[PDB]
Amino acid sequence: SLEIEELARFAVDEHNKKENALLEFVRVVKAKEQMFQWRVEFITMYYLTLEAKDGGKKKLYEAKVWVKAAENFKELQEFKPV
Amino acid sequence: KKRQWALEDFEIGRPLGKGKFGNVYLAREKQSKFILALKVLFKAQLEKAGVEHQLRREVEIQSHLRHPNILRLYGYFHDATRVYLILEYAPLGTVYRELQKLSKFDEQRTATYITELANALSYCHSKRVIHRDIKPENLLLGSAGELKIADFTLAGTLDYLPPEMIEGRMHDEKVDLWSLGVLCYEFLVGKPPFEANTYQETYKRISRVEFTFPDFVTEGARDLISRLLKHNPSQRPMLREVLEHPWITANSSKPS
Ligand SMILES: Nc1ncnc2c1ncn2[C@@H]1O[C@H](COP(=O)(O)OP(=O)(O)O)[C@@H](O)[C@H]1O
Ligand SMILES: Nc1ncnc2c1ncn2[C@@H]1O[C@H](COP(=O)(O)O)[C@@H](O)[C@H]1O
Ligand SMILES: [Mg+2]
Repeated sequence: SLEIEELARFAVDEHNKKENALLEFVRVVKAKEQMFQWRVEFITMYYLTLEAKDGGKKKLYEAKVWVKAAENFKELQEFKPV
Repeated sequence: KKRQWALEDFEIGRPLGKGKFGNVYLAREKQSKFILALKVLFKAQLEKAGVEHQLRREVEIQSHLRHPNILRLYGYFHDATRVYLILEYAPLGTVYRELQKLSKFDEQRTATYITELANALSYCHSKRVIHRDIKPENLLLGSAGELKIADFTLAGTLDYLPPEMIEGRMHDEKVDLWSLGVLCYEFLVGKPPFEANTYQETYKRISRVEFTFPDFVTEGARDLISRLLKHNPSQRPMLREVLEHPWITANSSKPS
């Protein structure tokens, strides 16, 4: 529940920047992680289902975020209405 | 047959390879003089990665698999610091190394590998075993060049994973059909189809099933790989439909 909730706040912010939007974060519904190997490295992805307000109306989104905790790295892969 | 195994049952020869958790050695059982491989795993490095749980499952599954295209686990024993796995020896090494050596495989060698893999996987699926992680480094070659599948929150290696896994959805045995598609392409081409300079790009290409073929890949091969690499798992062929695909029957060799 802690670092996750932050991650969600970060996903919403990155969406707002990429799409010129003004979504307001509400809460995390669900959250998963998986790790992948690529070449000689390892990357985690978080799968977050979040509620956020679009023009006042609460909606459900799924974000996928890359996280390499070691190098203080995070990056929005995708952000979609459910 | 044999009540129990011990290190004293084996003459040991050269190292065959260094794995993550110990080394693999050439070995020979003393009574029969049959040549085998002995894989030594250090318990400490197994704890230190909590792989132990998987080893248990590996050993128990691979114990009950009997297939010409799956590497036999004949038996096992342990001591204070080590686990020992008594394995079928694969003298011609990994497919990974052969592909590095040759760059890419002709249609006959590929189609043969794909037949052997599809037969192995069909048997597995019938035993409710899904591999989920077939890539060239987990495929070994027997004395007649026959393929042997070796290995039974880390999901896998990105380049080999299907859309349903990378996108965190539910998945089932159809994942191995995707893998077969990737492998067939990699065998023919020399690299997997979604390879990219970033993992971000690889992720996107897989999720959108965006790949193309070089111009030497034939119509038959393209037809098979394109059926295997379907976004929707439901639309991917059954393994028995791979085994009867026209490109497979025209090109595959029959077991020695
Ligand atoms: N049964 C075998 N016959 C021949 N060589 C083998 C056999 N098992 C493993 N090897 C060799 O030793 C290496 C050890 O790898 P592997 O057994 O997969 O260990 P890990 O998966 O822990 O890295 C392989 O890459 C291969 O070259
Ligand atoms: N550390 C270990 N790693 C793998 N297998 C083990 C280990 N210790 C015992 N085993 C055997 O692995 C199998 C799993 O337990 P079981 O089959 O219930 O006896 C058995 O053959 C065990 O005795
Ligand atoms: Mg391996």
